[PDB]
Amino acid sequence: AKIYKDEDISLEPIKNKTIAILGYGSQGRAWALNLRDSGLNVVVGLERQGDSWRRAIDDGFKPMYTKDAVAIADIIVFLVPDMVQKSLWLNSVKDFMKKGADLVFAHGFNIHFKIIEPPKDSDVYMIAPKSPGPIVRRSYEMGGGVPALVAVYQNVSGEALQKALAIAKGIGCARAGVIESTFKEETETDLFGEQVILVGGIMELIKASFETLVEEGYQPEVAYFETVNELKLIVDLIYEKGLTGMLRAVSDTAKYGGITVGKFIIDKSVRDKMKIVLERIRSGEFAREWIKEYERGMPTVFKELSELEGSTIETVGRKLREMMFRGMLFGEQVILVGGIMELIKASFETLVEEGYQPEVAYFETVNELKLIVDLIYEKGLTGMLRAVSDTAKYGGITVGKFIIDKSVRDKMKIVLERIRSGEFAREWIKEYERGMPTVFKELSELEGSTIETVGRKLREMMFRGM
Ligand SMILES: NC(=O)c1ccc[n+]([C@@H]2O[C@H](COP(=O)([O-])OP(=O)(O)OC[C@H]3O[C@@H](n4cnc5c(N)ncnc54)[C@H](OP(=O)(O)O)[C@@H]3O)[C@@H](O)[C@H]2O)c1
Ligand SMILES: CC(C)NC(=O)C(=O)O
Ligand SMILES: [Mg+2]
Ligand SMILES: [Mg+2]
Repeated sequence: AKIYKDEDISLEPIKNKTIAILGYGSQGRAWALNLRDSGLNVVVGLERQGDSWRRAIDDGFKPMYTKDAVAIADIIVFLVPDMVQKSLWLNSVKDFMKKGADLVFAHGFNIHFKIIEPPKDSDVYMIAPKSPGPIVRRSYEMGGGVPALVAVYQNVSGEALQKALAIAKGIGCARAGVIESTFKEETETDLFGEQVILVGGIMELIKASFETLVEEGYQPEVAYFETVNELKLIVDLIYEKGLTGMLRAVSDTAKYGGITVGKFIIDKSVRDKMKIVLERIRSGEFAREWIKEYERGMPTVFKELSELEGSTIETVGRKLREMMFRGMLFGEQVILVGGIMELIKASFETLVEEGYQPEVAYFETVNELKLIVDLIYEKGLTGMLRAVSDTAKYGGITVGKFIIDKSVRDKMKIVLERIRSGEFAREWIKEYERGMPTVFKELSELEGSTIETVGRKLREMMFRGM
Protein backbone atom coordinates (compact mmCIF):
# COMPACT_ATOMS: atom_id res chain seq x y z
CA ALA A 1 0.00 0.00 0.00
CA LYS A 2 1.06 3.59 -0.54
CA ILE A 3 2.29 5.21 2.62
CA TYR A 4 1.80 8.94 2.18
CA LYS A 5 4.37 11.40 3.57
CA ASP A 6 4.51 15.23 3.70
CA GLU A 7 5.93 15.47 0.16
CA ASP A 8 2.92 13.50 -1.16
CA ILE A 9 0.24 15.76 0.33
CA SER A 10 -0.94 19.28 -0.29
CA LEU A 11 -2.72 21.37 2.35
CA GLU A 12 -4.44 23.39 -0.32
CA PRO A 13 -7.77 21.50 -0.07
CA ILE A 14 -8.25 22.69 3.48
CA LYS A 15 -6.23 26.01 3.37
CA ASN A 16 -9.09 28.47 3.79
CA LYS A 17 -11.68 26.28 5.50
CA THR A 18 -12.85 26.88 9.02
CA ILE A 19 -12.24 23.68 10.94
CA ALA A 20 -14.39 23.22 14.03
CA ILE A 21 -12.85 20.80 16.53
CA LEU A 22 -15.67 19.58 18.71
CA GLY A 23 -14.20 18.59 22.01
CA TYR A 24 -10.85 19.37 23.59
CA GLY A 25 -9.76 16.17 25.30
CA SER A 26 -7.08 13.70 24.48
CA GLN A 27 -7.28 13.93 20.66
CA GLY A 28 -9.10 17.24 20.54
CA ARG A 29 -6.35 19.29 22.18
CA ALA A 30 -3.73 17.58 20.05
CA TRP A 31 -5.50 18.21 16.77
CA ALA A 32 -6.44 21.80 17.56
CA LEU A 33 -2.88 22.72 18.63
CA ASN A 34 -1.25 20.88 15.75
CA LEU A 35 -3.60 22.29 13.08
CA ARG A 36 -3.15 25.84 14.39
CA ASP A 37 0.66 25.45 14.40
CA SER A 38 0.39 24.19 10.81
CA GLY A 39 -1.34 27.46 9.86
CA LEU A 40 -4.91 26.24 9.48
CA ASN A 41 -8.06 27.98 10.72
CA VAL A 42 -9.32 26.28 13.90
CA VAL A 43 -12.21 26.94 16.23
CA VAL A 44 -12.92 24.86 19.29
CA GLY A 45 -16.56 23.94 19.97
CA LEU A 46 -17.68 22.81 23.39
CA GLU A 47 -21.00 22.14 25.15
CA ARG A 48 -20.03 23.48 28.53
CA GLN A 49 -17.48 25.68 30.35
CA GLY A 50 -15.82 22.83 32.12
CA ASP A 51 -12.31 21.39 32.42
CA SER A 52 -11.64 21.30 28.73
CA TRP A 53 -12.93 24.79 28.17
CA ARG A 54 -10.45 26.02 30.79
CA ARG A 55 -7.67 24.07 29.10
CA ALA A 56 -8.48 25.48 25.71
CA ILE A 57 -8.48 29.06 27.06
CA ASP A 58 -5.07 28.39 28.68
CA ASP A 59 -3.84 27.35 25.20
CA GLY A 60 -4.95 30.64 23.63
CA PHE A 61 -8.23 29.46 22.03
CA LYS A 62 -11.59 31.21 22.56
CA PRO A 63 -13.98 28.26 22.47
CA MET A 64 -17.38 28.66 21.05
CA TYR A 65 -20.47 26.87 22.08
CA THR A 66 -20.98 23.73 19.84
CA LYS A 67 -23.93 25.16 17.89
CA ASP A 68 -22.10 28.43 17.15
CA ALA A 69 -18.90 26.67 16.04
CA VAL A 70 -20.71 24.37 13.66
CA ALA A 71 -22.71 27.29 12.10
CA ILE A 72 -19.52 28.77 10.75
CA ALA A 73 -17.61 25.53 10.05
CA ASP A 74 -16.65 24.07 6.67
CA ILE A 75 -15.19 20.99 8.44
CA ILE A 76 -16.62 19.58 11.61
CA VAL A 77 -14.50 17.10 13.64
CA PHE A 78 -16.07 14.87 16.32
CA LEU A 79 -13.42 14.66 19.09
CA VAL A 80 -15.74 13.95 21.99
CA PRO A 81 -16.19 10.46 23.41
CA ASP A 82 -17.68 7.91 21.04
CA MET A 83 -20.70 7.34 23.34
CA VAL A 84 -21.43 11.08 23.44
CA GLN A 85 -21.32 11.66 19.63
CA LYS A 86 -24.92 10.66 18.80
CA SER A 87 -26.32 13.06 21.37
CA LEU A 88 -24.01 15.88 20.30
CA TRP A 89 -24.90 15.23 16.69
CA LEU A 90 -28.68 15.21 17.33
CA ASN A 91 -28.76 18.19 19.66
CA SER A 92 -26.03 20.52 18.58
CA VAL A 93 -24.83 19.67 15.06
CA LYS A 94 -27.36 18.20 12.68
CA ASP A 95 -29.79 21.21 12.64
CA PHE A 96 -27.06 23.84 13.02
CA MET A 97 -24.31 22.92 10.54
CA LYS A 98 -23.80 24.57 7.17
CA LYS A 99 -25.34 22.55 4.55
CA GLY A 100 -22.63 20.53 2.85
CA ALA A 101 -20.04 20.92 5.64
CA ASP A 102 -17.58 17.98 6.01
CA LEU A 103 -18.18 15.57 8.90
CA VAL A 104 -14.94 14.12 10.20
CA PHE A 105 -14.12 11.42 12.76
CA ALA A 106 -11.03 10.07 14.41
CA HIS A 107 -12.53 6.57 14.91
CA GLY A 108 -15.10 4.82 12.72
CA PHE A 109 -17.29 3.49 15.54
CA ASN A 110 -20.38 5.70 15.21
CA ILE A 111 -20.55 5.64 11.40
CA HIS A 112 -19.58 1.98 10.97
CA PHE A 113 -22.07 0.72 13.56
CA LYS A 114 -24.80 3.02 12.10
CA ILE A 115 -25.23 5.05 15.23
CA ILE A 116 -25.05 8.29 13.26
CA GLU A 117 -26.52 8.46 9.77
CA PRO A 118 -25.04 11.51 8.15
CA PRO A 119 -26.78 13.65 5.58
CA LYS A 120 -26.31 12.68 1.92
CA ASP A 121 -24.80 16.00 0.86
CA SER A 122 -21.75 16.05 3.22
CA ASP A 123 -18.35 14.48 2.77
CA VAL A 124 -17.80 12.02 5.64
CA TYR A 125 -14.27 10.93 6.31
CA MET A 126 -11.76 10.07 8.96
CA ILE A 127 -8.24 10.54 10.18
CA ALA A 128 -7.39 7.93 12.85
CA PRO A 129 -4.02 8.53 14.46
CA LYS A 130 -2.46 5.30 15.64
CA SER A 131 -1.33 6.92 18.93
CA PRO A 132 -2.68 8.17 22.22
CA GLY A 133 -3.74 11.80 21.94
CA PRO A 134 -0.98 13.37 24.00
CA ILE A 135 1.68 11.75 21.83
CA VAL A 136 -0.01 13.14 18.67
CA ARG A 137 0.85 16.53 20.14
CA ARG A 138 4.22 15.61 21.67
CA SER A 139 5.52 14.11 18.46
CA TYR A 140 4.38 17.10 16.43
CA GLU A 141 6.06 19.62 18.70
CA MET A 142 9.39 17.70 18.56
CA GLY A 143 9.29 17.94 14.74
CA GLY A 144 7.98 14.37 14.26
CA GLY A 145 4.59 12.65 14.03
CA VAL A 146 2.63 9.44 14.45
CA PRO A 147 1.13 7.16 11.80
CA ALA A 148 -2.52 7.48 10.78
CA LEU A 149 -5.21 5.81 8.76
CA VAL A 150 -7.49 7.78 6.53
CA ALA A 151 -10.84 6.68 5.15
CA VAL A 152 -13.78 8.02 3.29
CA TYR A 153 -17.33 6.86 4.13
CA GLN A 154 -19.13 9.21 1.81
CA ASN A 155 -17.67 11.28 -0.99
CA VAL A 156 -19.79 14.12 -2.30
CA SER A 157 -17.07 16.70 -3.32
CA GLY A 158 -15.00 14.16 -5.02
CA GLU A 159 -12.04 15.24 -2.96
CA ALA A 160 -12.81 13.76 0.44
CA LEU A 161 -9.65 11.66 0.45
CA GLN A 162 -7.48 14.64 -0.40
CA LYS A 163 -9.06 16.60 2.46
CA ALA A 164 -8.45 13.64 4.86
CA LEU A 165 -4.86 13.47 3.77
CA ALA A 166 -4.50 17.25 4.25
CA ILE A 167 -5.82 17.06 7.79
CA ALA A 168 -3.49 14.11 8.50
CA LYS A 169 -0.58 16.21 7.26
CA GLY A 170 -1.79 19.16 9.33
CA ILE A 171 -1.67 17.13 12.53
CA GLY A 172 1.81 15.80 11.79
CA CYS A 173 0.90 12.26 10.79
CA ALA A 174 2.44 12.49 7.28
CA ARG A 175 5.80 13.03 8.93
CA ALA A 176 5.51 9.39 9.93
CA GLY A 177 3.17 7.82 7.39
CA VAL A 178 -0.51 7.78 6.39
CA ILE A 179 -2.29 4.80 4.90
CA GLU A 180 -5.66 4.65 3.20
CA SER A 181 -8.17 2.34 4.84
CA THR A 182 -11.93 2.03 5.38
CA PHE A 183 -14.30 2.88 8.18
CA LYS A 184 -14.89 -0.87 8.70
CA GLU A 185 -11.24 -1.82 8.77
CA GLU A 186 -10.24 1.10 11.08
CA THR A 187 -13.06 0.37 13.52
CA GLU A 188 -12.48 -3.33 13.74
CA THR A 189 -8.66 -3.24 13.95
CA ASP A 190 -8.73 -0.31 16.35
CA LEU A 191 -11.08 -1.91 18.85
CA PHE A 192 -9.14 -5.19 18.51
CA GLY A 193 -5.72 -3.58 19.10
CA GLU A 194 -6.74 -1.62 22.17
CA GLN A 195 -8.56 -4.58 23.72
CA VAL A 196 -6.01 -7.32 23.24
CA ILE A 197 -2.64 -5.57 23.40
CA LEU A 198 -2.42 -1.77 23.55
CA VAL A 199 -4.56 -1.32 26.65
CA GLY A 200 -5.97 -4.59 27.94
CA GLY A 201 -3.13 -6.98 27.18
CA ILE A 202 -0.12 -4.86 28.12
CA MET A 203 -1.75 -3.65 31.32
CA GLU A 204 -2.50 -7.15 32.51
CA LEU A 205 0.90 -8.45 31.46
CA ILE A 206 2.56 -5.67 33.50
CA LYS A 207 0.38 -6.43 36.54
CA ALA A 208 1.00 -10.18 36.24
CA SER A 209 4.78 -9.66 36.06
CA PHE A 210 4.75 -7.24 39.01
CA GLU A 211 2.62 -9.57 41.19
CA THR A 212 4.71 -12.58 40.31
CA LEU A 213 7.98 -10.84 41.22
CA VAL A 214 6.48 -9.72 44.48
CA GLU A 215 5.26 -13.23 45.29
CA GLU A 216 8.76 -14.53 44.64
CA GLY A 217 10.07 -12.18 47.26
CA TYR A 218 11.26 -9.07 45.42
CA GLN A 219 10.63 -5.73 47.03
CA PRO A 220 7.78 -3.90 45.28
CA GLU A 221 10.04 -1.07 44.07
CA VAL A 222 12.36 -3.61 42.41
CA ALA A 223 9.46 -5.66 40.95
CA TYR A 224 8.07 -2.46 39.41
CA PHE A 225 11.34 -1.19 38.09
CA GLU A 226 12.41 -4.55 36.62
CA THR A 227 9.06 -4.97 34.91
CA VAL A 228 8.68 -1.56 33.33
CA ASN A 229 12.27 -0.97 32.48
CA GLU A 230 12.65 -4.31 30.69
CA LEU A 231 9.34 -3.74 28.92
CA LYS A 232 10.56 -0.41 27.59
CA LEU A 233 13.93 -1.79 26.47
CA ILE A 234 12.33 -4.69 24.61
CA VAL A 235 9.49 -2.70 22.98
CA ASP A 236 11.95 0.10 21.91
CA LEU A 237 14.13 -2.53 20.20
CA ILE A 238 11.14 -3.93 18.33
CA TYR A 239 9.94 -0.46 17.36
CA GLU A 240 13.39 0.32 15.80
CA LYS A 241 14.43 -3.02 14.43
CA GLY A 242 11.56 -5.58 14.56
CA LEU A 243 11.43 -8.94 16.36
CA THR A 244 14.60 -10.14 14.64
CA GLY A 245 16.43 -6.99 15.61
CA MET A 246 15.29 -7.29 19.16
CA LEU A 247 16.34 -10.94 19.37
CA ARG A 248 19.76 -10.15 17.87
CA ALA A 249 20.22 -7.52 20.60
CA VAL A 250 19.86 -9.97 23.44
CA SER A 251 22.07 -12.92 24.49
CA ASP A 252 21.62 -16.30 22.82
CA THR A 253 20.42 -17.61 26.17
CA ALA A 254 17.72 -14.91 26.30
CA LYS A 255 16.78 -15.70 22.68
CA TYR A 256 16.16 -19.30 23.59
CA GLY A 257 14.37 -18.33 26.84
CA GLY A 258 12.22 -15.79 25.04
CA ILE A 259 11.29 -18.05 22.25
CA THR A 260 10.28 -21.05 24.41
CA VAL A 261 8.76 -19.22 27.40
CA GLY A 262 6.80 -16.95 25.08
CA LYS A 263 4.95 -19.82 23.45
CA PHE A 264 4.36 -21.32 26.95
CA ILE A 265 3.00 -18.09 28.47
CA ILE A 266 1.18 -17.11 25.27
CA ASP A 267 -0.16 -20.21 23.67
CA LYS A 268 -2.58 -21.22 21.07
CA SER A 269 -5.44 -20.84 23.44
CA VAL A 270 -4.62 -17.12 23.47
CA ARG A 271 -4.83 -16.99 19.70
CA ASP A 272 -8.31 -18.51 19.92
CA LYS A 273 -9.34 -15.98 22.48
CA MET A 274 -8.14 -13.16 20.21
CA LYS A 275 -10.39 -14.47 17.44
CA ILE A 276 -13.29 -14.52 19.89
CA VAL A 277 -12.56 -10.89 20.76
CA LEU A 278 -12.45 -9.99 17.05
CA GLU A 279 -15.76 -11.71 16.31
CA ARG A 280 -17.43 -10.00 19.23
CA ILE A 281 -16.27 -6.74 17.64
CA ARG A 282 -17.27 -7.71 14.05
CA SER A 283 -20.72 -8.93 15.04
CA GLY A 284 -21.59 -5.77 16.92
CA GLU A 285 -21.78 -7.50 20.34
CA PHE A 286 -18.99 -5.38 21.82
CA ALA A 287 -20.66 -2.19 20.63
CA ARG A 288 -24.03 -3.19 22.14
CA GLU A 289 -22.38 -4.12 25.41
CA TRP A 290 -20.41 -0.88 25.55
CA ILE A 291 -23.56 1.18 24.80
CA LYS A 292 -25.39 -0.65 27.62
CA GLU A 293 -22.54 0.01 30.02
CA TYR A 294 -22.40 3.64 29.06
CA GLU A 295 -26.16 4.06 29.57
CA ARG A 296 -25.64 2.66 33.15
CA GLY A 297 -23.16 5.49 33.85
CA MET A 298 -19.90 3.54 32.97
CA PRO A 299 -19.74 2.14 36.46
CA THR A 300 -17.16 -0.52 35.38
CA VAL A 301 -14.88 2.22 34.01
CA PHE A 302 -15.14 4.47 37.11
CA LYS A 303 -14.57 1.55 39.44
CA GLU A 304 -11.54 0.26 37.62
CA LEU A 305 -9.95 3.67 37.43
CA SER A 306 -10.38 4.31 41.12
CA GLU A 307 -9.10 0.88 42.16
CA LEU A 308 -6.15 1.23 39.78
CA GLU A 309 -5.24 4.74 41.04
CA GLY A 310 -5.19 3.53 44.66
CA SER A 311 -3.53 0.15 43.98
CA THR A 312 -0.15 -1.03 45.33
CA ILE A 313 1.34 -1.23 41.86
CA GLU A 314 0.46 2.42 41.06
CA THR A 315 1.58 3.76 44.49
CA VAL A 316 4.88 2.01 44.14
CA GLY A 317 5.32 3.21 40.54
CA ARG A 318 4.56 6.87 41.54
CA LYS A 319 7.13 6.69 44.37
CA LEU A 320 9.71 5.13 42.07
CA ARG A 321 9.26 7.63 39.25
CA GLU A 322 9.51 10.50 41.81
CA MET A 323 12.73 9.16 43.31
CA MET A 324 14.25 8.76 39.87
CA PHE A 325 13.16 12.32 38.94
CA ARG A 326 14.84 13.62 42.12
CA GLY A 327 18.07 11.75 41.29
CA MET A 328 17.98 8.83 43.84
CA LEU A 329 16.70 -10.28 36.86
CA PHE A 330 17.22 -12.66 34.00
CA GLY A 331 14.00 -14.53 34.62
CA GLU A 332 12.12 -11.29 34.13
CA GLN A 333 14.04 -10.60 30.99
CA VAL A 334 12.98 -13.88 29.37
CA ILE A 335 9.38 -13.79 30.61
CA LEU A 336 8.94 -10.30 29.12
CA VAL A 337 10.91 -10.97 25.94
CA GLY A 338 8.78 -14.02 25.41
CA GLY A 339 5.47 -12.61 26.59
CA ILE A 340 5.72 -9.36 24.60
CA MET A 341 7.05 -11.00 21.46
CA GLU A 342 4.31 -13.65 21.32
CA LEU A 343 1.55 -11.16 22.30
CA ILE A 344 2.66 -8.91 19.42
CA LYS A 345 3.02 -11.75 17.03
CA ALA A 346 -0.38 -13.30 17.92
CA SER A 347 -2.18 -9.91 17.71
CA PHE A 348 -0.58 -9.03 14.38
CA GLU A 349 -1.16 -12.43 12.84
CA THR A 350 -4.81 -12.49 13.95
CA LEU A 351 -5.44 -9.36 11.95
CA VAL A 352 -3.47 -10.45 8.92
CA GLU A 353 -5.14 -13.92 8.87
CA GLU A 354 -8.52 -12.19 9.05
CA GLY A 355 -7.80 -10.22 5.88
CA TYR A 356 -6.86 -6.70 7.15
CA GLN A 357 -3.99 -4.74 5.53
CA PRO A 358 -0.75 -5.92 7.07
CA GLU A 359 0.47 -2.32 7.26
CA VAL A 360 -2.55 -1.39 9.34
CA ALA A 361 -1.90 -4.40 11.54
CA TYR A 362 1.70 -3.26 12.04
CA PHE A 363 0.73 0.33 13.03
CA GLU A 364 -1.90 -0.96 15.43
CA THR A 365 -0.19 -3.94 17.14
CA VAL A 366 3.50 -3.15 16.88
CA ASN A 367 4.26 0.50 16.27
CA GLU A 368 1.69 1.92 18.64
CA LEU A 369 2.77 -0.28 21.53
CA LYS A 370 6.00 1.68 21.81
CA LEU A 371 3.99 4.91 22.19
CA ILE A 372 1.81 3.32 24.85
CA VAL A 373 4.75 1.89 26.75
CA ASP A 374 6.43 5.31 26.68
CA LEU A 375 3.34 6.78 28.40
CA ILE A 376 3.35 3.97 30.95
CA TYR A 377 7.05 4.46 31.67
CA GLU A 378 6.59 8.24 32.09
CA LYS A 379 3.19 8.37 33.84
CA GLY A 380 2.33 4.90 35.04
CA LEU A 381 -0.69 2.79 34.14
CA THR A 382 -3.02 5.47 35.47
CA GLY A 383 -1.49 8.11 33.16
CA MET A 384 -1.81 5.78 30.18
CA LEU A 385 -5.41 4.95 30.97
CA ARG A 386 -6.29 8.59 31.28
CA ALA A 387 -4.87 9.31 27.84
CA VAL A 388 -6.86 6.58 25.95
CA SER A 389 -10.51 6.84 24.91
CA ASP A 390 -13.37 5.73 27.13
CA THR A 391 -14.07 3.07 24.50
CA ALA A 392 -10.52 1.76 24.92
CA LYS A 393 -10.73 1.94 28.77
CA TYR A 394 -13.83 -0.23 28.72
CA GLY A 395 -12.40 -2.58 26.12
CA GLY A 396 -9.15 -2.91 28.01
CA ILE A 397 -10.78 -3.47 31.38
CA THR A 398 -13.06 -6.17 30.04
CA VAL A 399 -10.81 -7.92 27.53
CA GLY A 400 -7.39 -7.60 29.12
CA LYS A 401 -8.08 -10.24 31.80
CA PHE A 402 -9.57 -12.53 29.18
CA ILE A 403 -6.41 -12.46 27.07
CA ILE A 404 -4.03 -12.48 30.02
CA ASP A 405 -5.95 -14.66 32.48
CA LYS A 406 -4.99 -15.93 35.95
CA SER A 407 -3.13 -18.79 34.63
CA VAL A 408 -0.54 -16.43 33.05
CA ARG A 409 0.91 -15.37 36.35
CA ASP A 410 0.79 -19.09 37.32
CA LYS A 411 2.95 -19.92 34.26
CA MET A 412 5.18 -16.95 35.05
CA LYS A 413 5.69 -18.28 38.47
CA ILE A 414 6.69 -21.69 37.12
CA VAL A 415 9.15 -20.14 34.71
CA LEU A 416 10.63 -17.88 37.32
CA GLU A 417 11.15 -20.85 39.64
CA ARG A 418 13.03 -22.81 36.99
CA ILE A 419 15.25 -19.88 36.36
CA ARG A 420 16.05 -19.10 40.06
CA SER A 421 17.05 -22.77 40.72
CA GLY A 422 19.63 -22.84 37.90
CA GLU A 423 17.36 -25.19 36.00
CA PHE A 424 16.93 -22.71 33.16
CA ALA A 425 20.68 -22.40 32.90
CA ARG A 426 21.12 -26.26 32.55
CA GLU A 427 18.35 -26.21 29.92
CA TRP A 428 20.11 -23.47 27.89
CA ILE A 429 23.43 -25.22 28.16
CA LYS A 430 21.78 -28.33 26.68
CA GLU A 431 19.94 -26.82 23.65
CA TYR A 432 23.21 -25.23 23.08
CA GLU A 433 24.91 -28.71 22.75
CA ARG A 434 22.38 -29.55 20.04
CA GLY A 435 23.61 -26.48 18.11
CA MET A 436 20.70 -24.21 19.21
CA PRO A 437 18.26 -25.66 16.66
CA THR A 438 15.22 -23.95 18.28
CA VAL A 439 16.89 -20.56 17.97
CA PHE A 440 18.03 -20.94 14.37
CA LYS A 441 14.74 -22.41 13.33
CA GLU A 442 12.84 -19.44 14.81
CA LEU A 443 15.22 -16.87 13.23
CA SER A 444 14.66 -18.58 9.93
CA GLU A 445 10.84 -18.47 10.26
CA LEU A 446 10.96 -14.80 11.42
CA GLU A 447 13.14 -13.74 8.53
CA GLY A 448 10.57 -14.74 5.97
CA SER A 449 7.56 -13.73 8.05
CA THR A 450 4.99 -11.08 7.06
CA ILE A 451 5.48 -9.16 10.32
CA GLU A 452 9.23 -8.77 9.70
CA THR A 453 9.10 -8.06 5.96
CA VAL A 454 6.31 -5.55 6.27
CA GLY A 455 7.82 -4.05 9.46
CA ARG A 456 11.24 -3.51 7.85
CA LYS A 457 9.66 -1.73 4.87
CA LEU A 458 7.49 0.46 7.03
CA ARG A 459 10.17 1.32 9.52
CA GLU A 460 12.49 2.41 6.67
CA MET A 461 9.68 4.66 5.21
CA MET A 462 8.68 6.00 8.65
CA PHE A 463 12.10 6.87 9.93
CA ARG A 464 12.96 8.50 6.60
CA GLY A 465 13.48 12.11 7.67
CA MET A 466 11.90 11.77 11.19
N1 LIG B 1 -7.83 8.98 23.24
C1 LIG B 1 -7.14 8.54 22.22
O1 LIG B 1 -5.91 8.64 22.21
C2 LIG B 1 -7.79 8.19 20.90
C3 LIG B 1 -6.90 7.62 19.82
C4 LIG B 1 -7.44 7.71 18.48
C5 LIG B 1 -8.76 8.03 18.32
N2 LIG B 1 -9.57 8.31 19.37
C6 LIG B 1 -10.93 8.74 19.06
O2 LIG B 1 -10.99 10.18 19.13
C7 LIG B 1 -12.35 10.59 19.48
C8 LIG B 1 -12.29 11.44 20.75
O3 LIG B 1 -11.81 10.61 21.84
P1 LIG B 1 -10.94 11.23 23.04
O4 LIG B 1 -10.56 10.09 23.94
O5 LIG B 1 -9.93 12.25 22.47
O6 LIG B 1 -12.17 12.01 23.74
P2 LIG B 1 -12.13 12.51 25.28
O7 LIG B 1 -10.72 12.95 25.60
O8 LIG B 1 -12.80 11.56 26.17
O9 LIG B 1 -13.14 13.83 25.10
C9 LIG B 1 -13.24 14.82 26.11
C10 LIG B 1 -13.89 16.02 25.46
O10 LIG B 1 -15.25 15.65 25.19
C11 LIG B 1 -16.11 16.45 26.00
N3 LIG B 1 -17.23 15.71 26.54
C12 LIG B 1 -17.20 14.73 27.50
N4 LIG B 1 -18.46 14.33 27.75
C13 LIG B 1 -19.29 15.10 26.99
C14 LIG B 1 -20.74 15.19 26.82
N5 LIG B 1 -21.55 14.39 27.50
N6 LIG B 1 -21.24 16.06 25.96
C15 LIG B 1 -20.44 16.85 25.21
N7 LIG B 1 -19.08 16.85 25.37
C16 LIG B 1 -18.49 15.97 26.23
C17 LIG B 1 -15.20 17.02 27.14
O11 LIG B 1 -15.72 18.24 27.66
P3 LIG B 1 -15.74 18.56 29.30
O12 LIG B 1 -14.30 18.97 29.60
O13 LIG B 1 -16.74 19.73 29.40
O14 LIG B 1 -16.22 17.31 29.95
C18 LIG B 1 -13.92 17.21 26.43
O15 LIG B 1 -13.91 18.40 25.62
C19 LIG B 1 -13.13 9.27 19.69
O16 LIG B 1 -13.85 8.96 18.48
C20 LIG B 1 -12.01 8.24 19.98
O17 LIG B 1 -12.39 6.88 19.62
C21 LIG B 1 -9.06 8.54 20.62
C1 LIG C 1 -4.62 2.68 22.70
C2 LIG C 1 -5.46 3.91 22.42
C3 LIG C 1 -4.57 5.15 22.41
N1 LIG C 1 -6.00 3.80 21.11
C4 LIG C 1 -7.27 4.10 20.76
O1 LIG C 1 -7.63 3.82 19.62
C5 LIG C 1 -8.23 4.71 21.73
O2 LIG C 1 -7.84 5.38 22.76
O3 LIG C 1 -9.44 4.46 21.56
MG1 LIG D 1 -6.34 3.30 18.19
MG1 LIG E 1 -9.62 3.35 19.86
